[PDB]
Amino acid sequence: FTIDSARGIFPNTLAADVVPATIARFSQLNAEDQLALIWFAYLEMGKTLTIAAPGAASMQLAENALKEIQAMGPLQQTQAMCDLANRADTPLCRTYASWSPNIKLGFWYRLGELMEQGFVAPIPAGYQLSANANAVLATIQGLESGQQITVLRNAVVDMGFTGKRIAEPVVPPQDTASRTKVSIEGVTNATVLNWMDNLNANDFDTLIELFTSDGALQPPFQRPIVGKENVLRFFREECQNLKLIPERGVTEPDGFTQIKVTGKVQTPWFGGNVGMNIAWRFLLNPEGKIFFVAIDLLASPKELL
Ligand SMILES: CC1=C(/C=C/C(C)=C/C=C/C(C)=C/C=C/C=C(C)/C=C/C=C(C)/C=C/C2=C(C)C(=O)CCC2(C)C)C(C)(C)CCC1
Ligand SMILES: N[C@@H](Cc1c[nH]c[nH+]1)C(=O)O
Ligand SMILES: [Cl-]
Repeated sequence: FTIDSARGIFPNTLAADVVPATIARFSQLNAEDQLALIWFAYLEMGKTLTIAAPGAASMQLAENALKEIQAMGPLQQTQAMCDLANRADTPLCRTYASWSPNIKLGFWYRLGELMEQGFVAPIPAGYQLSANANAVLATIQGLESGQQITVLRNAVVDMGFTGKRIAEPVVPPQDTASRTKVSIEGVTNATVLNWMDNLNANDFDTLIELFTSDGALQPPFQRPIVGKENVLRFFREECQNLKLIPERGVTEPDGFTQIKVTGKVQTPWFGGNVGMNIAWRFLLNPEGKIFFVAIDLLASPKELL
């Protein structure tokens, strides 16, 4: 067993690989087309999906960069936003690259508000997308909401130029007395239940003790994150205030055990308004420690167990 071979457990699991496909197509576009396409997607999605305000700490961390753009003339504002999309080497692009996903998302949330209000240079009136860009937007608009928000997040994360790391403060774990316990049809495995419950409580120090020293976590469409230091950093930087709603699973006992669970996850960016269809694929060692866990965004609800 290696981490890279563990990636192959439960090969029937059909991931929503239209998400990375669509990001690859998006990545080819002209920068002005990239910005305009996301503006159109975001405006249309906002007719039915309510996005949460960025956290106060996040907005403080992004404040100096946002102020710099706000002080620019309109041509320079457009150029700064194009620099980010083009992954140009500029001071702003390097600052942006140092930020956690949530800080990048909050930065663009604020620019979108300012563009709507007309205080930052908007997408030009009457703007027409390129041939390739129109088709990329059509693909996004045909996706389930959970896939759409994953495309937007990955587009945002990929901008800027790459190192110092800036992230939001780590919230205290949920008080013991108020914590929920999940139930999973077919799965009583204590490691899997404790995984779900500790993540739901933001209890990352308890969560990390479930792993082997060489264990890995593979987020959707990302390479495995290997070892307790890197996995705990990922938890603290990117995994706060999720709600995991596992539904059902299957347990296949080497003394190792493979377990697959399907259900839904909510991000604090959308709360109950977007339920992403998710699989968890666990490979546990004989002592019950996590050697490998993958989290997959599923192609459709038809992929739930
Ligand atoms: C750019 C841009 C603009 C603004 C864009 C904005 C503002 C977009 C905002 C998008 C947002 C806010 C998206 C949020 C997505 C969040 C997601 C998709 C979260 C998924 C999390 C998952 C699936 C976690 C699962 C996990 C589980 C379950 C585990 O068990 C272990 C941990 C982990 C793996 C993490 C404007 C309009 C100005 C136009 C110009 C360009
Ligand atoms: N950073 C943690 C590491 C840890 C080990 N187990 C749980 N957490 C600590 O200071 O203790
Ligand atoms: Cl999130």
